Amino acid sequence: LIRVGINRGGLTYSLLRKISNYDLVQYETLSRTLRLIVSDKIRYEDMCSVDLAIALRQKMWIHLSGGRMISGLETPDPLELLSGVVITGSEHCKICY
Amino acid sequence: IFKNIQQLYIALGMNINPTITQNIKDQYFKNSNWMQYASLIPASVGGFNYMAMSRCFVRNIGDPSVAALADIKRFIKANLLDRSVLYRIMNQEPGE
Amino acid sequence: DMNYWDDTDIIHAISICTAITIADTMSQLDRDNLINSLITEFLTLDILVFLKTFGGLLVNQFAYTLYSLKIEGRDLIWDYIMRTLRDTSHSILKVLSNALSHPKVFKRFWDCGVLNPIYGPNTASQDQIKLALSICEYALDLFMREWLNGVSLEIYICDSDMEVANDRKQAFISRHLSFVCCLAEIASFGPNLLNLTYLERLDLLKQYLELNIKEDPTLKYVQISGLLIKSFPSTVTYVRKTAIKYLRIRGI
Amino acid sequence: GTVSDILYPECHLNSPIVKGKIAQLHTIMSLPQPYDMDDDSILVITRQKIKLNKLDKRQRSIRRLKLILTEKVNDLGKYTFIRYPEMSKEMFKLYIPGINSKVTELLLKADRTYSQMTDGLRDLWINVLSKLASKNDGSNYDLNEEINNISKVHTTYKSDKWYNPFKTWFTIKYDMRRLQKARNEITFNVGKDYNLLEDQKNFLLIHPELVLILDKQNYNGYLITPELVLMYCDVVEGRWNISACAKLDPKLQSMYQK
Ligand SMILES: [Zn+2]
Repeated sequence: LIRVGINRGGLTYSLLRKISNYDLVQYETLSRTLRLIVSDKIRYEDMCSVDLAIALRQKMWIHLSGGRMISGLETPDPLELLSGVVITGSEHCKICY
Repeated sequence: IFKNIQQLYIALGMNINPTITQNIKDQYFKNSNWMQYASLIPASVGGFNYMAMSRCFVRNIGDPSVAALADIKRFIKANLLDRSVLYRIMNQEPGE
Repeated sequence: DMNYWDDTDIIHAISICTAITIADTMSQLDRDNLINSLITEFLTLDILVFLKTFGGLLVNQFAYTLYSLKIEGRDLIWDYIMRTLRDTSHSILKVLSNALSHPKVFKRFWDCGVLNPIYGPNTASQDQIKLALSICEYALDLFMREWLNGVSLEIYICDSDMEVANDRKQAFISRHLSFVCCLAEIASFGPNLLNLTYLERLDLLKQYLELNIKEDPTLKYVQISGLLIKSFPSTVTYVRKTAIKYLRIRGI
Repeated sequence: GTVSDILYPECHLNSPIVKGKIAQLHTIMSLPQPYDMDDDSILVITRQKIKLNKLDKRQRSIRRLKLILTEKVNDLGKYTFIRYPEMSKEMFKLYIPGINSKVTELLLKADRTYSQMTDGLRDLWINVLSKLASKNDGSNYDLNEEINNISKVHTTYKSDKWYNPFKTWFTIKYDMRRLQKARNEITFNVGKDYNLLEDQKNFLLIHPELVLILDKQNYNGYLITPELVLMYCDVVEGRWNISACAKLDPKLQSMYQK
């Protein structure tokens, strides 16, 4: 990028500042998130991850979506959906029963 | 997880990037459990953890957010994270 | 007087006085309270301390506006300051542009690296406002980095009258406290400072900072007591002239 | 030289290793020449450029380190320099305890932080395994060697044969990369561009163009290019990772010793 910009021009300090501050901005954003003050009115840990994703996307995209519905994205993850039973010892499947 | 923790410490204390100031460094080094949270929260919702637990079994996991929130729930059940971490993640500020 | 001074101290004094002169903070302090030949010091000052002091003065000038319009964080402060400086032209920009027009000053800032050859085709008398703006862009970031790395900032409060110097010092303390409140991202809940005097502003801001320190011992580990103030009975311009005359006497 | 804040030095080896560059480093600053080359044209060119005072800026910066070398090390003529391939046995295990006192504390902090979560990790994996394959009759998942080994990952990594060479090489690479990046970025005062570290047993000189290592117990010298620094560093890091991870996994414990 620097070589081609030297060859052609168009680069400026205020453009590469964004690249040079990237990691620091990431750390600052995480630190801003980590010291937030929250209440326990909503028990998010008792919800399904699909519902959590839907609620999070509704919250973070509010300045564009408003109250409208975003569809076609959420799918279940394998480790939460599945329940494996190893049948042995002449006993019926507990989930099937 | 161990290598992620080591790399976070290296990037925050022994790297040639001059933009990393001192307030960020000691804020992460002195606030309790902050390095653990940074290394353990999934990257899709803010953290630096890039390995989903279901990735150890399948290559395609679907969309990253659902896997990240399922992993956060599993962490809460295993006492690796507190519920307040989930609440903060749910109530973080949006971008533009 | 300055007989005990060494070369490094007099050079630092020259650079600090040049920074104080370029950005007319002294008249700003006076309104809070209700020289064409500039080449030789620019050829005989220290670039690093001058840029750091200039960034400090620039961010101190806009501190009250940054407090009134609730802006938090280094990135947003830099963005707003540069946007205001680019849109509404100042007189300090004109002074800096006139100073940088000289070929030797341009060569110095070119060899130091602030005037990057890549970022645009610029020579002596080619452009002035763009060069001043680039200098300001680098100075702001440099000062922010130094302040966050726990480096003290030192300025000179010079006036013939003692009480006037003390009042100027108090106004500067008030602006610096407001800037520290903005940089700590705790300025959203601050008390309103509209249509109010500087003494009560300082008292209220100090009380608010003390309360926040009481909440958490470190306010996100942001430095506070980095100000180092030296006061002289003579004026700033006289101090700069006196320092440069001793520098001439010692034969550089 | 270009100046920008986005230009970083290389962190890993991406180019080949050329004998000509090392031989030229030997012949620029006047030292005995250990290499014999199939085509020594670069040596002839460098010697003629030396004779006619036609060295480049970087070449002159490399050349003027000989003055520092003669000033510091008094008995310089009785050291023997060793070629690249022959010195790999000593470079692969290089320990300088004096210089690696900065990475040690960071890694200790990392070990402490990891150690404060092994119980949670064990419980997490136990829950996942019990939910994914539940057997009605016993099959207690706790007494699994793979799960039990979670609580000793940091201990196995730390108590490893390749830990100290890795620390030393990482420190060396960090210093050299810091100098190389210091070339590109904005600077206000010009000073020494090298880094000298003196020990009772080792002598280490780091320059953006070279690394010189002298051991005085047996009077041997090693002059290496920045490419060799990255090569040695990531080779030793790979050996460290392989050894630790093979030690942890029960299926590879034989491959550890092998
Ligand atoms: Zn069944």
